[PDB]
Amino acid sequence: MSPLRRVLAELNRIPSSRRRAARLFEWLIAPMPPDHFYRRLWEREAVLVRRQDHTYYQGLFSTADLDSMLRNEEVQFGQHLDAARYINGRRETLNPPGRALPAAAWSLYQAGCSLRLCSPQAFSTTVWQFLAVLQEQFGSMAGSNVYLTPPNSQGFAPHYDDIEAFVLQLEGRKLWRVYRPRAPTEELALTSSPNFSQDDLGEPVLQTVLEPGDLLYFPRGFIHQAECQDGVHSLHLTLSTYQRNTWGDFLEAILPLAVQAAMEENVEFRRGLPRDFMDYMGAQHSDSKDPRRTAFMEKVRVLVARLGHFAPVDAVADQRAKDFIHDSLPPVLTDRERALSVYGLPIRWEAGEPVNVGAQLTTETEVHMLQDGIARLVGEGGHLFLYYTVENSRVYHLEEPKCLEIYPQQADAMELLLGSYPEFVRVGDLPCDSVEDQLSLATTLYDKGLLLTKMPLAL
Amino acid sequence: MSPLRRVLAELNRIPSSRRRAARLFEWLIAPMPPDHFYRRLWEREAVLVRRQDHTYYQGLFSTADLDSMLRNEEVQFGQHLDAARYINGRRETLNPPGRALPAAAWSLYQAGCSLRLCSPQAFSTTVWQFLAVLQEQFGSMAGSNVYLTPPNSQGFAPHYDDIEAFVLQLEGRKLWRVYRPRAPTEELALTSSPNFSQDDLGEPVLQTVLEPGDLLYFPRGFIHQAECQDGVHSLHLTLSTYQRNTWGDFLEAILPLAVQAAMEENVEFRRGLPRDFMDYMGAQHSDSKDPRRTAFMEKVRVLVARLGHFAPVDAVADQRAKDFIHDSLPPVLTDRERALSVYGLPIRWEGEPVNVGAQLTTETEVHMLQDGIARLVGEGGHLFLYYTVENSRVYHLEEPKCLEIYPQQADAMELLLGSYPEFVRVGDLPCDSVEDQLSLATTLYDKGLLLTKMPLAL
Amino acid sequence: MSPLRRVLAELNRIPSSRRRAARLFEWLIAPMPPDHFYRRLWEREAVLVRRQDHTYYQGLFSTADLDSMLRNEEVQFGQHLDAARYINGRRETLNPPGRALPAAAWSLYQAGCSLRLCSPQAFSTTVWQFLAVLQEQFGSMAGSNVYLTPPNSQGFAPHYDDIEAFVLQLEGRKLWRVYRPRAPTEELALTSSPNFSQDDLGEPVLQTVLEPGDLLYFPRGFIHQAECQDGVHSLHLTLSTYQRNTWGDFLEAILPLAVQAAMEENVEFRRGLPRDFMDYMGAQHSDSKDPRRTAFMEKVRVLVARLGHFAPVDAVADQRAKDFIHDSLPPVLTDRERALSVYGLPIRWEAGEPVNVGAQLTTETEVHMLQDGIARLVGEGGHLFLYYTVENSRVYHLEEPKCLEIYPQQADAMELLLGSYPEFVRVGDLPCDSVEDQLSLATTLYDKGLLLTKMPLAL
Amino acid sequence: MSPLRRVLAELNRIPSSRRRAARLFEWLIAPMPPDHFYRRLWEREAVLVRRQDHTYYQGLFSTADLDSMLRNEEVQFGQHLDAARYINGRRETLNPPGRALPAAAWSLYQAGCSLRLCSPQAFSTTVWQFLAVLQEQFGSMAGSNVYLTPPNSQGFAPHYDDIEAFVLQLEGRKLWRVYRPRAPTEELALTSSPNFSQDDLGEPVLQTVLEPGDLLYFPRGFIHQAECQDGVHSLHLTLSTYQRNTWGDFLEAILPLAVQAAMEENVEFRRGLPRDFMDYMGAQHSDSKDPRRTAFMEKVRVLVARLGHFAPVDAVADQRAKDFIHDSLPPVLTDRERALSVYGLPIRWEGEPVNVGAQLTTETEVHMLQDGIARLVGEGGHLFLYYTVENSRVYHLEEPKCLEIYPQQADAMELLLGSYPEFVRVGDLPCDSVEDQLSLATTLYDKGLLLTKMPLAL
Amino acid sequence: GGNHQHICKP
Amino acid sequence: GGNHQHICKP
Amino acid sequence: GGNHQHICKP
Amino acid sequence: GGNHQHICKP
Ligand SMILES: O=C(O)CNC(=O)C(=O)O
Ligand SMILES: O=C(O)CNC(=O)C(=O)O
Ligand SMILES: O=C(O)CNC(=O)C(=O)O
Ligand SMILES: O=C(O)CNC(=O)C(=O)O
Ligand SMILES: [Mn+2]
Ligand SMILES: [Mn+2]
Ligand SMILES: [Mn+2]
Ligand SMILES: [Mn+2]
Repeated sequence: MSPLRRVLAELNRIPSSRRRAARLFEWLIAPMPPDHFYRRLWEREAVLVRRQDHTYYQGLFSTADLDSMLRNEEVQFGQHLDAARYINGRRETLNPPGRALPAAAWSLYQAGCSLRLCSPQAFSTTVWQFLAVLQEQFGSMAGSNVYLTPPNSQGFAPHYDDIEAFVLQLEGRKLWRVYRPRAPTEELALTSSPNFSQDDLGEPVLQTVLEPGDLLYFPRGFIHQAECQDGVHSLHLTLSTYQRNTWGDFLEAILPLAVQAAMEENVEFRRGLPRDFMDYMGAQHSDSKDPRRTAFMEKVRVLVARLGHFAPVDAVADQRAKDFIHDSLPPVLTDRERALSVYGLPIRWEAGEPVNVGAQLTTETEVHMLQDGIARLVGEGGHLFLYYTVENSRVYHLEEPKCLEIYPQQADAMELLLGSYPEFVRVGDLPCDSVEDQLSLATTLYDKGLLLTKMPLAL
Repeated sequence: MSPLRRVLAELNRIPSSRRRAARLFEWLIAPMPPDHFYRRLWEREAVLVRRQDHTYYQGLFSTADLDSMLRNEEVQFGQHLDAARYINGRRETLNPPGRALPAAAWSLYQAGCSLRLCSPQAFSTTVWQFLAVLQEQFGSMAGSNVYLTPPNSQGFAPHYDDIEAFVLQLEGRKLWRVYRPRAPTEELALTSSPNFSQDDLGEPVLQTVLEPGDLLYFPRGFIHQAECQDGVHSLHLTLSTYQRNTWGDFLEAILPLAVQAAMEENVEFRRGLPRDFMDYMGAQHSDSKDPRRTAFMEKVRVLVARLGHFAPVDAVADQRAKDFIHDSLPPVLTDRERALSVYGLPIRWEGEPVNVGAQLTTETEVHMLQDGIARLVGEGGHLFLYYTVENSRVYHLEEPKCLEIYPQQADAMELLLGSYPEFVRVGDLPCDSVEDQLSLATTLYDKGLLLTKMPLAL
Repeated sequence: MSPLRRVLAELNRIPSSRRRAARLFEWLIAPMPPDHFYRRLWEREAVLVRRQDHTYYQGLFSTADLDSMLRNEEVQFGQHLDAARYINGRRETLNPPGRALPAAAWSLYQAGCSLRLCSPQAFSTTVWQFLAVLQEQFGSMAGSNVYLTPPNSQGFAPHYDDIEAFVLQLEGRKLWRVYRPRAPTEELALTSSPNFSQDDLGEPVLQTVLEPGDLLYFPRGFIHQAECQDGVHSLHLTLSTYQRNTWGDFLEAILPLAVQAAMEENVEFRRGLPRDFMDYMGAQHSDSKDPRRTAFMEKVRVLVARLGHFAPVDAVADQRAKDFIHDSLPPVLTDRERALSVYGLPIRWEAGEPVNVGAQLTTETEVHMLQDGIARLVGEGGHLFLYYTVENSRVYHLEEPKCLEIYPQQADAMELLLGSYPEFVRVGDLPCDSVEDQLSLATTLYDKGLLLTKMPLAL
Repeated sequence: MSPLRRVLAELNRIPSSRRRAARLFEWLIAPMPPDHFYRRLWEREAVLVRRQDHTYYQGLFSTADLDSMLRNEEVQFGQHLDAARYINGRRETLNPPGRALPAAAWSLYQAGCSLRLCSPQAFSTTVWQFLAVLQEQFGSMAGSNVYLTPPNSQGFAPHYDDIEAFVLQLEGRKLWRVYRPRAPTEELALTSSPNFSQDDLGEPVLQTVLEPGDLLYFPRGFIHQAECQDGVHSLHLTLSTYQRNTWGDFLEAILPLAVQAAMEENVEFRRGLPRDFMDYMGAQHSDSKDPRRTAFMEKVRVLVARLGHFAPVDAVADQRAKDFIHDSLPPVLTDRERALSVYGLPIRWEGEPVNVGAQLTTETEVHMLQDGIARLVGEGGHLFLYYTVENSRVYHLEEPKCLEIYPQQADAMELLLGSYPEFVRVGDLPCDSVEDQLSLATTLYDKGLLLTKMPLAL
Repeated sequence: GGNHQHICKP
Repeated sequence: GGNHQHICKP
Repeated sequence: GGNHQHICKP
Repeated sequence: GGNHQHICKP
C-alpha cells in the first residue's frame, strides 16, 4: 500500500495516543527529525521537504474525493468553497450564491478560477483522522484547507496567514515563493494580512516547484504566493495550527485576574490615586518636566512588575486547555480501544431482542483513560468539571462544551486516572472514600466513552 | 453671618476655581491644615474635628429643608429615601412602595426609624454648590447622603463603606464609634461591607459624641456605627468621595491595552506557547517538580514586568478624566463668571429681543470659565473636548457631552486649558489663520465654556 | 383679574373634577356650547372663535415665561426647542447641538427663525394645570407646543398633523390658512404628513389673522400654515389631543384576542385549511376563475364576521384606560382636596420634632376618591390592579406605570368607590368581609393620595 | 418484492410529482380510497386499516436501522432519542445526559423503557423520501417519530397530540385504545395535552391489536394510549402533519393587516373613539344598562364584519406558502429528473474536468423540476422565488432560500410555475427580449429548479 | 424639520 | 415527559 | 438594608 | 477575497 496507508496501519498498532500523534508527525516531516524541526525550524524558518516519492500522501485526498464531495455532500459557496482568481495584480472572488454543485464549481475551474475548500475534515474521514491525531502533538487545533488550481494560473494574491502552515502537495506541480517577514511587526503576525502586490515584496527566501509528496512549511507572517504553469494543475492540502496561541494571548487572560487578585490581597493596589494626577498625566501633559509625572510612571511600572506574583497561571492554563477541548475534533479510536470501550460493547439487536446485555464493571476491573487528549479536569466556582472531546462534532463548535461534574470524593481518583495513561489502574485501587465511589466514577466514565478496560467486560 | 454663608460669600470673590476649591476644603476641616490632613491623615487614620461652634454649618442643610423636599419634590422611597431601623443586633428596612410623603416619612421616624436621603445635591442648591466646589479639589466625584435619626435609637448596623467619608454634624447629638480595619484585607476596602454584629468588632479607636459643627473623617474600610441617646435627635450629612479611584482600577484599564501594544510591537509576546505546557501547567499539575513549570512561571513574570514599558498611561489618564467629567456635578458660577460668560449676556426680551448681536473679536481677551469643567482627549483619530456645563445635578442623568476639536485648533485649545486663569487675546491663539482663532473662541464661548475680561458689547 | 385667572379661581371652588374639566372646556371655546361643538364640529370642521378680548388667556404663557424658562430650566435643542425656517418653499431647521441658552435662541429668532417649544407643561405649572384638567374631559392625553414666530416671516411649511389642534393666540397677530382634507385618505389621517408646498394645496377653507385671545380649531388631516407680516411677531400655544385614539387602534387590540378566543371556544376556527388551497390562493392565482377561490374568500368573510361575538371589548377598554393613566399628567388638587387628603395632613417638622402625628381613619370616616380620573381598576392574569396617576411625572413616561394590587376581598368596595364619586361613602359601610378589610383598603388608599375624607383626620 | 419497494419503484416511473404524491398516499391507506378518506374521515373519525400483509412496510424502517443509527450517527438523548416509562398511572422520562450509545439505549429498553426517536427523516433516507413525497399532497409539513416498546409494558401515558397522526405498525404487536374527544374544546385541539390518568378517560371508540402492515389514523384531540403484551415488542412509525394549519392561524395573520388596510382606505376606521367610553366600557361596567354600551358593542361588531372586505388573503396565502417551503424537506429526485437537471450533468473529473460547457438555448424545452419545490411571493416592492432544493433534512437547519425575480421575467416565471408538467420552449417565454428568456432559464436551471426534455449537450 | 410634537422626540 | 415531537425542539 | 449610597442606584 | 481559513467563515 501507500506510505500514508502504511503509517496509518501502524498507528492502529500503537497503544498510547501520545505516541500515535508523535509517530504521525514524524512521518509527516520525514526524513527530518521532529526534535530538530521544533528546536530550530518551528516558527523560525521556512522548510521544504523534497520527498521524492509521489505516492507519499496517497489515500489522504484527491480531486476525485472533492468531486464526489461537491456532489454527495452539501457544500455551500462562501461557507465551505471559495472560487478565487488573481489577474493583473488584482484578487477577485466569483462565489455564486448557494450550493456548490459540480456543474458550477468545475465551470469556474474551467474559467481559470482556483477552488478553496474550507475544513475538508468535516467530510473526509481520512483528513479528520489525520488532523484529529496531529492536534494532540500540537497542543493546538489542527485545521486544513484544500486548494485546487487550474493550469497556467494563480488564484491568490501574495499574502501571509495567521497560522503555522504545512503545505502537502497531493497532485500536479506548483511554483511556490515564500518570503521572510518584511518588517519586525510582521514577524509571527497575529492577524492575517490583506492582499499584497509584487511591488510590496522583496526577494524570495525560497522559490520552488512542489511535486506530489513534498512538504513545505513556513511560519505565520511569511508572505507566500503560488501559481501553476506549463499546462498542469495543482492540488494541495494546507494544514494549519497555532492560531492565537502565543504568550500575549495567555497574558491577555492572566492580567485581568492578576490585578483583581492583587487588589484583593495587597493594600498597595487599593490605595487611591493622586487627587491631582490629572494635572500632569494625559496626552496634553505628555510634553512636561514635572517630576510627579516621572514618579507616576515609576509607580505604574513597579506595580505592574509585582503583578506576576499574583498571576493565576494554573487557572488560565485550565481555561485554555478547556477551550482546546471544545476546539478539538472528536477522537479516532484504534480497533483495540474500540473493542475495549463502551463503543465496542458486543450488545446489539439481533433477532427480536437485544443480545448480550448486563456488562458490569467490578472492583477487579483494570482501567485507564480511553486516550490522553480527550478530557481535562477544570475547577470553576468551587466546582470540578471533567470536560471531554468524545462528543465533539467534526464541524468546529457545532456542539457546545461538554463536561460532567466530579465530586470532591472522586477528584482524587480522577486526577490519578488523567496522570496514569496508559498504565492500567484497577478500580479497586482507586483512591476514594468507599467502594461505592470507586465503582461510581469508573462506571460513569466508562459509560461516557472516556474509559477502557484491560479486558472486554462480560456479563 | 454664620461661617458657611461667610466662606461662600468669600468664594464668590475668589478668581480661580482651583483656589476656590482649596479654600472651601480648608474651611471644612479647619483649623486643621489641608497639607497635614492629606499627608498624614487621608486614608490612614480616623479624624475628629471639634469645631466648638454650633453655627458652623448653618445654612447648608436642616431637617426643615428635608420636610420641604419631601413635600415639594418627588422624593421616591427606595431610590431617594431609605428608612432603617437597628434592633436586637439586626438591621431592617421599612420602605413603603411609592412616593415619600411627609405623613409617611414622619410616621416611620416617630416609629423610631432613621431616615437616609440619598444625593440631596439633586434637590438642594446649597449642598450642590458645596459638592460642586469640593469635587474639584478631590479630583474625584463628591457625593452625599443625609442621615436623620430620632431620639434614643440606632438606624444602622455596624458596617464600613467603600469611600472616604466626612461626617458633618448638622443638628442634635449622636454617639459615634469608629474602628480601625480588622484585617489587612479590609484596609481601604474596595466594596462596602455587610451589616455586622457587635461581636464582629473589637474595641473602638475613636468613640465620641458629635455636636453641631463637628466633623468626623474616616477612611474606607473603617467600621463605624452611631446611635442617639439622652432624648435628642440627630442630623448629619455624610460627604463621600474616592469610590474606586485606586491604582488597581487604573491598572485594570492599562493592562488590557499594555499587552495589546506589546503584542503589536514586540515579537517576544507573539511567540507561540509550548506545545505541551498543558502537561505541566494546570491545577492538578501544581506539585509537579517539572523544571519546565518553573521556567514557564519565570517567563510569565519576565513578560509581565516588561509590560510597564508599553503602558499607555496618558491615554487611560484621559479616559478616567473623561469619566470624572461625565461624573461631575455642573459648575456653580460666581457672579463675575456669569457676568462675563454667555450666561450673563444681557440679551433678553422686552415685543422684541433687546441687547442682541454681541460677538467676539481678535482683541477680545478670554480664558476658560473654570479649570475643572473641560478635558481634551483623543479617542480614535480625532480630538474631543468633554465638558461638564451641561450635566444634570442628578448623577449620569445626561449623556457624556463633548465637541470635536480640529487639529488647527488643538494647540490653541491646549493653551487655554493650561493657561487658566490668565486671560489671552483671541488674536494671539496658536491657530494658523484668524478665522480659526475666532471660530474656536466663538464656539467655546457660545457653549458656556469661556469667559471674557470685559462683557461682550455690540 | 384676567378671564383665565377668573375661571381658574372658579375651578378651585368646584367639587367634582369631572365638572371642573367640563367647565374649563366650556371657557376654552366660549361663547360656543361644548355640546354643539362635539356633535357638529369636533373632527368635522375647522372652527374659528373670535374672542374680542385680548386678555382672555393672560396668565397662561408669555414670551417672558419662555425667556425665563430657557434661562432657568434646562431646555435642550432638538428635544424641547426647535428653531425652524421656511424660505422659498423649503423648510429648514437650524438646531444647534446642546442647551438652548437665551443667547442662542434669541439669536436664531433675530435671524428670522421660529421657535417651537415641545410640552411646556413640563415646566410651566399653569400650562400643566390647564392641560391636566382638560385631559379628563378629552378622555385622551392633552399635550401642547408653543410656537414663537418673528415679524415678516414663516417658520413652517404647510402640513397637517396627527391630532386635534386648538390654536390659542397669546401675543401678536398671525395670518392663518386652514385647508380641508385634500383626498379621502387624508381625512382624519393617522400619521403626520411631510412638508408640502403651495403647489400641493387647494383653496383655503378658512384664511384669517388671529388676534390674542382667539381660538382656532381644526381636525387632524386639515392642512395648515401660518405667517407673520406687517412687523409684528406671534406667540401661540397649540393644544393637541386624540393621537391614535380611533376605532382602528381599538380593533387593532381586539382582533388578536378575539381570534385567540374564537379558536379556543369554537371548533370551526380550529379546522384545518384545504390541503391544496395554495393551488388557487396567492398573488399568482389572483387572475383565476376557480370557484374554490370564491369559496375560500366567502369562508374568510364569514369567519371574520363571527369574530365580533368573541371580542373582549371590556379587557381592551381597561388596557386603553390603563395606558391613558400612564399617559396622563399628575392631577392638580383644589385647596379643599389637598386639605382633606394625605397631602394636606397638618403633620410637619417644627421645633425639634414632628408635630401632630397619629392621624387615623375609623369606621366612621366618610370618604371618596380624591378625583374621578386618577385611578382605574384593571384585571390582569387573575389579579386585580388599581393603576393611578398621582405619581406620574409632568414629563411624559418619565415614570413607569404605577399601581397597587387589590385582593378579591376588597375589589367590591374598590368598585363602589370608583363609581360613587363624588358621593361620600362611610368606611364602615364599605361592602367587604370584615372591619379589618374596610379599614385596610381605606387606609391603604388614603395613604397613597388616592382618597379624601369628609372631614380632616385628627388624632 | 415488498409492496413498499414496488410502489417506490413505481413512483420513479411517474412523470408528475403531484401524481407521485397522490399515488403514495393512495398506497399508504389502501384499499381505502383517498377521496373517501379526506371527505368523510380526515379530522372527523379514527380509522384503523387492517392491511392483512405483514410485509407492507418492509424496507421503510426497522429496529436494525435504529441500532445502526444509534451506533453510526450522533443521536442525542433529549433531542433525538427519548426513553419513557409508564408505571402506576405515572409517566416518567429516564434520559441520560449526553450521546445515545447502543449500550445505554438498549439498557433502558431491557429495563422496560420505551424508546422514541424524533425525526428519523434526518438520518434515514427511506423515511425521508416517504415524507418528502407525502408532504406535497398534504400541503403541510409531514414529520415522524419512531416508537419502540419492549414486551409487557407501556411507555406513554394517555394523551392526545396537536397533529393528524398516521400510525404505521412496523414490527411486533401492540394494544391500542383511541378515544373520541372528551369535550367540545378538545375537538381538533390546538396544543398537545398533558399526561392523563385512566380516570380522565371514558370508553374507547376504538381498541385493537395492531400487527405489522396495519395503519391507524386519528385526528388531533383524540386521546390515545398503547401497550405491549403477551411477551412481544412493538415498533411503529407515527407519521404526523397539520400542525397549526387551521383557519384560525390563517385569520391570526390576516387580521392585523386587515385593520391596517381598512384604517388606511376607510375613514370610518379612522374616527376617534368616544371621549367617555371609559365610563361605560370596562370590566366593572359589565352590568351597566347604559344604552351607549350596547351601541359601542354594536359598532364594534359592524366594524369587524367590514374587515373581510379589506383582507389581503392572497398575501397571507403566499406567506404561509413561503413558510411551508422553508418547512419542507428537500425533494427526492427520480432518475429521470436527475438525468435532466443540473444534478445529472455529466460534468465530472477524469487531470481535467470532462463534459463541461453545456448551456441552454432558445430551442431548449424546459419545465420545473417538481411542482412543490418553489413559490413566487412579493414581499415589499420586489418579487422573490422561494425554493426547497437547498433545504436540510433537519428542520430549519438552513435559512429561507430565495432568488429575486425581475419584472421582465415575472410573467415567464409564473407560466413555468403553473404550466407544470408541460415542457415549454425557452424561446417561447413571455419575456420582452431573448436575453431575458435565456437568463431566467439559465438561472433557474443552474439552481437545480428546472429540467430539460433532452440532456444538455455542448 | 418636523411639525407638531404631541410627545417630545428622542 | 413529552409526547409526539412533530418538531424536535430541545 | 443598604448602607451609604455614594450613587443612588435603584 | 480571503486567504486561508483556519475556521470556516460565517
Ligand atoms: O495555492 C495558492 O495559490 C495559495 N496558497 C496558500 O496561500 C496556502 O496554501 O496557504
Ligand atoms: O448614622 C448612622 O447610624 C450610620 N451612619 C453612617 O453609616 C454614615 O454616615 O456613613
Ligand atoms: O405657527 C406656524 O407657523 C405653524 N403652526 C402649526 O402648524 C400649529 O400650530 O399646529
Ligand atoms: O406507543 C405509545 O405508547 C404511544 N404512542 C403515541 O402516542 C403515538 O404514536 O403518537
Ligand atoms: Mn401644525
Ligand atoms: Mn401520541
Ligand atoms: Mn456608613
Ligand atoms: Mn496562504
